[PDB]
Amino acid sequence: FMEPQSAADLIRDEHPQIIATILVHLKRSQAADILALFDERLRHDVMLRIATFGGVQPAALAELTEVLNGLLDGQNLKRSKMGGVRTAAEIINLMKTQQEEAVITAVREF
Amino acid sequence: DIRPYDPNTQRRVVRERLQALEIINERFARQFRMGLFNLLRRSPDITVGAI
Repeated sequence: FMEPQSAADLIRDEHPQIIATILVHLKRSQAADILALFDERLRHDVMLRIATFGGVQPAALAELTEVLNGLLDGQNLKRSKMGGVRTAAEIINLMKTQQEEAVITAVREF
Repeated sequence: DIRPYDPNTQRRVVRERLQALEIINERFARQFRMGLFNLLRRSPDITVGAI
């Protein structure tokens, strides 16, 4: 239930086998989003480890879950859909003809 | 060796190494790294400069 980059950086500071186990236990779409943000070496190592995953002990699973719970932060109401790009376009449409000329200029510039 | 005195001049005082202060700085760096990661939701990198 978290943002891909935050979870990626969170599990990045872990052993690659632990990363692979978590990604297997995570959602497929979320794991794919997380793996796309990893470096090539770490991504290759994780893909190799997932291809040879043999199961984890229940005690190790419980300890991993407890550690992940401890590492949690104030994730309540994580992220927020307010606006962007589309709102910028709406604001540009509400700005003068000369102002939208300046807009074409700066946007091409960036 | 003999030099003229200037009231607007001052010298240094050798070296005053504080290993305990450096250890405290490293511990504070660890704690602050944890706190900043908790706050900004991103992993920071804190390097302790020379005292």
